[PDB]
Amino acid sequence: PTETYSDVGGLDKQIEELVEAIVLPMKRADKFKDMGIRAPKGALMYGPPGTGKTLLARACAAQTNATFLKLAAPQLVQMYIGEGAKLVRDAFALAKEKAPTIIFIDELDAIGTKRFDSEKSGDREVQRTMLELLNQLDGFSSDDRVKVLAATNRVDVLDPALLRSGRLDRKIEFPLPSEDSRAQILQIHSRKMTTDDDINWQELARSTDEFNGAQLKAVTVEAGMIALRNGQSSVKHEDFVEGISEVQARKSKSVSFY
Amino acid sequence: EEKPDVTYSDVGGCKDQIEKLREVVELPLLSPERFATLGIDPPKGILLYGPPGTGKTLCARAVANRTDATFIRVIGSELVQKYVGEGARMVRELFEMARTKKACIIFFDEIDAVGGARFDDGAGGDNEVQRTMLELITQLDGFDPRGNIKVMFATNRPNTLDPALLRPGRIDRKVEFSLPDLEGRANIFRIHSKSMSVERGIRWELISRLCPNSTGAELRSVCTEAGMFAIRARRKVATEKDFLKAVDKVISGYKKF
Amino acid sequence: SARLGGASIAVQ
Amino acid sequence: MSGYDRALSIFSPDGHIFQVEYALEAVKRGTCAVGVKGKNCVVLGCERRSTLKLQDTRITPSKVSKIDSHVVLSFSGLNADSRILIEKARVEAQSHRLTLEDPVTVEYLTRYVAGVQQRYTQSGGVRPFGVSTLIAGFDPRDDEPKLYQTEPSGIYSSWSAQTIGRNSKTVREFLEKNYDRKEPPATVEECVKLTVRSLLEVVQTGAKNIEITVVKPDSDIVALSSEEINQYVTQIEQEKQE
Amino acid sequence: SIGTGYDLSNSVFSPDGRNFQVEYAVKAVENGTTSIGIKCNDGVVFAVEKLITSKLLVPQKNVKIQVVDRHIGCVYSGLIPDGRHLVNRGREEAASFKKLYKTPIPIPAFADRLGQYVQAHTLYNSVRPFGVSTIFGGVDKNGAHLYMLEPSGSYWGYKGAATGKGRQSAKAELEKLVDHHPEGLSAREAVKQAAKIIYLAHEDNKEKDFELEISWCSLSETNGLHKFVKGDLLQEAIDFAQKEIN
Amino acid sequence: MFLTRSEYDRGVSTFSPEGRLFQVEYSLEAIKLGSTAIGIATKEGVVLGVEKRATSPLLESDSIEKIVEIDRHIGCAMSGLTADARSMIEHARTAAVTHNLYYDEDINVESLTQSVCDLALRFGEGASGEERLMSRPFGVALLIAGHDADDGYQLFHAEPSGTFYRYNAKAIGSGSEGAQAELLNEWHSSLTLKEAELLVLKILKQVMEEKLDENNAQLSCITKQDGFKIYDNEKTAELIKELKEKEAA
Amino acid sequence: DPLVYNMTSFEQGEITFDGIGGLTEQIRELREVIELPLKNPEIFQRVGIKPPKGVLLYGPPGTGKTLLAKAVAATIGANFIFSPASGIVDKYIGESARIIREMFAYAKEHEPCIIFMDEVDAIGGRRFSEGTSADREIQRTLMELLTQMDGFDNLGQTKIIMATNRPDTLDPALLRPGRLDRKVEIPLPNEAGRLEIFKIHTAKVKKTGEFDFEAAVKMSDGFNGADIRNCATEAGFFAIRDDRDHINPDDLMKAVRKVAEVKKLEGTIEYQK
Amino acid sequence: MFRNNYDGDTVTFSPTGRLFQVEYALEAIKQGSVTVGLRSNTHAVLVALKRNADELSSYQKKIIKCDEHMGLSLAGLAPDARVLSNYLRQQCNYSSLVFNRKLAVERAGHLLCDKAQKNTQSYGGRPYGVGLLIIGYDKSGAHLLEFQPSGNVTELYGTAIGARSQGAKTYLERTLDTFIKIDGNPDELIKAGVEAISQSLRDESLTVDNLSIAIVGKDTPFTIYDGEAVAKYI
Ligand SMILES: Nc1ncnc2c1ncn2[C@@H]1O[C@H](COP(=O)(O)OP(=O)(O)O)[C@@H](O)[C@H]1O
Ligand SMILES: Nc1ncnc2c1ncn2[C@@H]1O[C@H](COP(=O)(O)OP(=O)(O)O)[C@@H](O)[C@H]1O
Ligand SMILES: Nc1ncnc2c1ncn2[C@@H]1O[C@H](COP(=O)(O)OP(=O)(O)O)[C@@H](O)[C@H]1O
Repeated sequence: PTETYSDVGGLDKQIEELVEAIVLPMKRADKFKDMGIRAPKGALMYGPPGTGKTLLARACAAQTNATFLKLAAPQLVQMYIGEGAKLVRDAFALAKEKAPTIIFIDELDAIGTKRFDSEKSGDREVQRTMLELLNQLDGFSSDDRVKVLAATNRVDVLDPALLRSGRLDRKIEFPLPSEDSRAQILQIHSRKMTTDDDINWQELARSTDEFNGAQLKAVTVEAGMIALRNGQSSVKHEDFVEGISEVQARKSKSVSFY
Repeated sequence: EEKPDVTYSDVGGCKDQIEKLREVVELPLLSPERFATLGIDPPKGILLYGPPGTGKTLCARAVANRTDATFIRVIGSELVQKYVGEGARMVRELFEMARTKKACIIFFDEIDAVGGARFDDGAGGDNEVQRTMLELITQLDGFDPRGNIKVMFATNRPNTLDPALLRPGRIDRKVEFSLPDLEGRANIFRIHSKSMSVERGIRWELISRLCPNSTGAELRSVCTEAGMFAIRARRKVATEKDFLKAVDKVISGYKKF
Repeated sequence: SARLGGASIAVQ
Repeated sequence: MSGYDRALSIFSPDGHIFQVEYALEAVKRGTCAVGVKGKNCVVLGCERRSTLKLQDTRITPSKVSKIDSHVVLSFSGLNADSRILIEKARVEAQSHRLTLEDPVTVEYLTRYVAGVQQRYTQSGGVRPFGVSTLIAGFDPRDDEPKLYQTEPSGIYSSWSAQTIGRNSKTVREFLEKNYDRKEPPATVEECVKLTVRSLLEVVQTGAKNIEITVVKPDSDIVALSSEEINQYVTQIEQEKQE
Repeated sequence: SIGTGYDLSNSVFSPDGRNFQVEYAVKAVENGTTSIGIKCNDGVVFAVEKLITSKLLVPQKNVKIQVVDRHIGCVYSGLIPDGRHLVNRGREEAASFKKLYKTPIPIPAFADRLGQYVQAHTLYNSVRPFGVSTIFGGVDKNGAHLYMLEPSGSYWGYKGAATGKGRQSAKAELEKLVDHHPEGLSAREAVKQAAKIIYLAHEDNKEKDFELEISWCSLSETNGLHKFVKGDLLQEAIDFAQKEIN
Repeated sequence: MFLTRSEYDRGVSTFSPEGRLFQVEYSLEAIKLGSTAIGIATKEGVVLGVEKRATSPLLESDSIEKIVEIDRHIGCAMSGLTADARSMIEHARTAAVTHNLYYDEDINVESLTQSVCDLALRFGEGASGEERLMSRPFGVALLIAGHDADDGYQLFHAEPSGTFYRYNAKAIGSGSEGAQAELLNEWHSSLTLKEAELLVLKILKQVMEEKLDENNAQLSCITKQDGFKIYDNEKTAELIKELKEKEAA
Repeated sequence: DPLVYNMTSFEQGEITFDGIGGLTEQIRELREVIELPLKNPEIFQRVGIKPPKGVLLYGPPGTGKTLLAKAVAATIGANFIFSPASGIVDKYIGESARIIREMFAYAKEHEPCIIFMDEVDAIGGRRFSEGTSADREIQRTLMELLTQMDGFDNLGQTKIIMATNRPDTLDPALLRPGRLDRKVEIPLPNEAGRLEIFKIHTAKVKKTGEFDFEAAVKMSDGFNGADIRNCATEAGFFAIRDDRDHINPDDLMKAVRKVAEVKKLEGTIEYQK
Repeated sequence: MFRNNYDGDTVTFSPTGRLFQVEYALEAIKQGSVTVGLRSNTHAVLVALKRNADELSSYQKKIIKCDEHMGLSLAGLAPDARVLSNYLRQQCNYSSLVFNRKLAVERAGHLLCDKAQKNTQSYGGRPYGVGLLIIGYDKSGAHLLEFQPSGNVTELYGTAIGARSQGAKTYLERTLDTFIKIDGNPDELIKAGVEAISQSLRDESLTVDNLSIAIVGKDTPFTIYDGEAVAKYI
């Protein structure tokens, strides 16, 4: 969908900072390309799951429109593979016809193998194919509004190939939110369902503890249902209380002395 | 396909999930008006999991007979991972069967080696395993939100499966199953060893006291070994102590590993 | 085919 | 580990406590023993695992172990731990006799030495007593026979006969067959031929290995002579003729 | 000391020579309330943001300040109770001084005590450091002083101070103020100059309201003793500082 | 997380990662693993009852004791383990005599268990500020019972967790729930001692692993007249004798 | 294998020595040794030398050694290959090591041609008596390398250079001269050595102001040899963000001050001799 | 999800600053039941409902004497209350034979706040996991304070804790300037301080025994209205 830039909270700080690193890939080649100075060719970055990084990724494409096809390394894992590794290398000259469209790879590289040795299985064809698709590429400051990239789970575990860290190292840990943020996020996920307004998330905003962004989507999608679990068209808003703990269910069984 | 013929009375056990699996099988099917005033068609599609043979199969089977529901028997790795050409070609024909069909459900099993692990880019690899996997993912969101069809999957181990395809909107829920307490252990002798030559007036909880953490389908063997001793006597009919002699053989006689 | 299975590998 | 409640403290999810069931799982590796009370007598027995004919026969540290004229103790398994319980029991005997001006019972004794172990498994910086014991003998001026068995968990439970240690389950089924709460053996020699006969399954006819006492009214305590034993070892075997 | 590491337990020098079990603490106080310490030219003054976390709280009922024997003002930050602990040691030892040497307590030798009791909770393995950042400033025949407190014991002598979630914000003014006043202000006027801080520092947390409290100690106004301030004084201030920031 | 318990069980005094601390609950289970007990409220007296686990035919089962007096007018049963229970008895009855010395009257029963259920919290923290005495908690669900003036015929249910409730009837053992149901729909408010003694045996013939007689259960009574005592076998072999005709059909 | 037939990317391309600073003597210590056999080999036969075979570097990372590892390509015009000491291992034992024989021969079939090898500490262990079930595999993978450069198989007219950030831990049997006949350390240079490196970026992009270095570089006692290319672009990175597309010496200061403490929070880890 | 360390003991800070075990203590009391109250300028109240095991059983005792000019309730663990209570009686007793200028309410919090501190830094020991409610009276009049295991004692008008509490405090926040303006009418604030407890629960019958109250004022000594004398106050 064409959801807004934000859709996430009031994180103007990162996004209004971030794409400043992408204006030059987007445009500004008049003196930039007359200065010829460095150009991050795909702002690959990080932050473990829980975040709206896909949303920050995709919502940034709200300004730089991009067709909905974004295929990852689990497409690159088959029998006698390499035709998939052919696909990736052709992927950009394909798109380089005329498109600011930019896809978004996703890498959990050693999420299948171990890492007892730091000398690691930096995956076969990505580590190879990522080079040519990055080394021999420019954006022309028009019809290349952004640069294709990816992201990963944790920036400790990689075998940085040539130019894997030479230029393309623009990267931030998304700072997990706070109570002033949080209560306005869960507001979003109830914009389609209304309830008894007797207790705001601002009332909840002190009650949160150790809640990352994604799993908060698992709050009102149930707690909106936990109300109509008892078929009240008027949605109550204390079902959050006994549903939020359903993240792990608490094994709550007849508290003896407590 | 159109009748499993297995009831709530067939099931003892914990039993409680079934009223939760009594959620999405009905209101999308019968009455969203209970929730039309707030977020219509609010459920979209769910999943099951549990350790082996804890009725995870039998549970959904317990309700397909209800609602005049009509499910499938081409399941898991058995009949589509082994004899294989264009698996999705059946799936296109499947939805072609199912495109207008009503009161029917998809469900299948065995999905550890099917679409659970993506081969980790090893073990020789397979592509048709994925394409027919994705070919569903194409057919998945065709009309299900506004439509009426349901979706149910099963695993011995959910987190052993693939979490990659779990893009919500495509997926809602995975419910758990474990062993029951004694009462779930209680009402199953009332069916399992029912169908046997046994004496009446027999208390069937002391055995439940004396078979802690354990699933159900082995009790069928406990029954199978229960009715073994009037035999051994050349006697006729089952006592209760016969269980006790049998329970000695099979729990502490099995925990050794 | 014209072959069967046989292999060896490290573990870690 | 001064304090520290290492794993003795840590209960199990099943409920048990590991190091205790471990203990008497270790006890069975040691020499067996046995006790019987008949009409008027009480009898005990042990073994000596086979040495090379060097295990010093004269002053061996044995299994029966007196307390007074009217009480003894036999045990099983570990030995260095046995020697202190034997001490801090008879200590209390000489004490109990003093500050109460009259000797011990046995229902006073087993309570102590079965209660002591509980403190050596419900305290800190302590290992249990990897041992199991039994008590035997009369109360003062009373014909009644009593023996009490006790084990490291701290429970004491009376009996009429019982065996501890190695291959007891190969034995006690023999005794429940013969011995019965119906009717005792008449007198001394009756219990013994019954007593000894029960051992023989784990005995390889080592009459030297096995050592016996009895207990009688008026505290007529005694241990018996290998000849007196061996001439039971044979005539009982003379009865094998079938 | 990232995992399979050293930060977890105390008194284990991480290989760059650090106790990463400590520097987690200073984030704790950094995740707490704000407070300050100022050197008048004749004494001291303190402040704090009391934090309405609800409507059911009572002004002038639940302070965030304690006090030394007669003079030495002392504040808290971050965690209160751990602060409240050693302040019981504050009033304690100074009496051992007074009974013995027959006088009140000087402030430098005071930190010589309180700057070790906390240090002597750093060096063992079976304890925790005080998760605070304390301040105490007072007066004596040699004049006045101010001392900030860090859990590792790195106490120095400041003329202005800060803590909480509003440090770089607040302390900037304290630097941007003093250069315009090398004189060193007297007591009553530095008050409103400081309340300017808190109604500016709270800009972070505009979800809520709050209130504050004030200290007071000087030669010309208390004989150099500690107290609070009430009536028109601070009320003339809170509106003043609120007036001149819009 | 993956392991909420196993990664936090070894810390004896450690609260869980979800609030309810562990080694108490590990200590609250084994009461079932032992052997049941039962007792009932009544205004003309009180009854208690147990099994005894006749393991082998050698154990003179009059010797086992899941039951014992505290004083003349108080009696306690036991469950689970028993080596760890003598110590509370040897402390419990000490209070009654002491209460009958410093105050010289007879002691209440509600003024007793508070000084028993506190004792089993010395591990970790202490009761009246004192540090500690013993490593680990110890699991025996007890069943005190006793007449008094202010309230009359009472019982409580001890628990090593430090809790206790004035049940009017309560069981123990793995068969507790399997019978406590059966009592809930049977306990009236105006019963007699005897029919209760006839009642209780209904459960033991019901719950038990083997056919019962004198040497598989025993009982103990209460009266304001006699105080506390027990019932010998032949008496037990008579309430069971004329039990049957009530179940002739 | 075809993988040896993939690495070779820029075997010639000249990025010469004028684009470097700080190292005017190391290169004097290195232009000496390499080119001369490959320029005028009879000198070592004029004089009677067993010629060298093997060099390496050491010093902390992000410092400019890899540039030097390629800057020699510009002088020669001759061949070159790039390769790590990491992407060698795999499951099938020996397959990692067989490659080593595959490649030195591949040098011999076309030269003048030489080798580079990064991060050799992975193949840089002391052969342990005790081991795991598998870590000895790299040790047997190693010693092929230990062999082939000086083994029974004679060799000439090819060269290897390696590099680490951890000179220690190495099998001394490698460090036998003859396997490599001179060492060198590349440090973080002095301010002036840090100063040519500063201006080369200005030498390309549109400068506007006067020098204004000596006090800027007064802060330059902290940096590495490679954070400044970031710094150089970082000035114009936001000089322009005010849509001011003609740079200044006004704006880098906000950058060069900034980088130091964001670098500080995870910097100065170790130095490795 | 995944395990954390740093919880194994009550001594390690988190990487952030939390004492992760401490919060798990405070977990229990929201997992536990509720015991609430409020303040008048001349009176002040405790109130809390009960639980049980079955119908055969009585209910838990939840509100405990400590003197005439003070009393308290609890919500959480039962033992830790007695520790503090059996401790707390002593100081309000100690002042009554040494100074006999009776103990005030606020300093009681200021010394038992310091109790928990001492038992939340050392090793060998454990934190008293309760958040309790308390009242008092003095020359300063009546008061009302709150407890946490942190040591954060706070003086207040009213407060709720326990599960299903938010609506009731929320009712109180909505209803603030009314119940406290009174004086000499204890039996009407409670009538608001009961329907307060009618916020979120089931209670589908006569809550006669499920519930208990005490109160004090300028004249009223601490006494616990329990039994069917409470039934009128429903
Ligand atoms: N800060 C946030 N605000 C709103 N939604 C969020 C936030 N963080 C995560 N989400 C939810 O998580 C999903 C996006 O996560 P994504 O960026 O894809 O993380 P990942 O790539 O690890 O899956 C969306 O469903 C979104 O609603
Ligand atoms: N409560 C119960 N009622 C009836 N049958 C049960 C119950 N619990 C378990 N079972 C048994 O468990 C088995 C379930 O098998 P199934 O779920 O197909 O295996 P899997 O879980 O490995 O797919 C059946 O054979 C059934 O008899
Ligand atoms: N002396 C130097 N001159 C120019 N650039 C340098 C110098 N030292 C380091 N760099 C910068 O470092 C990067 C790579 O240097 P490299 O040789 O790989 O050092 P390292 O091997 O320590 O990373 C290049 O982007 C380059 O601009």
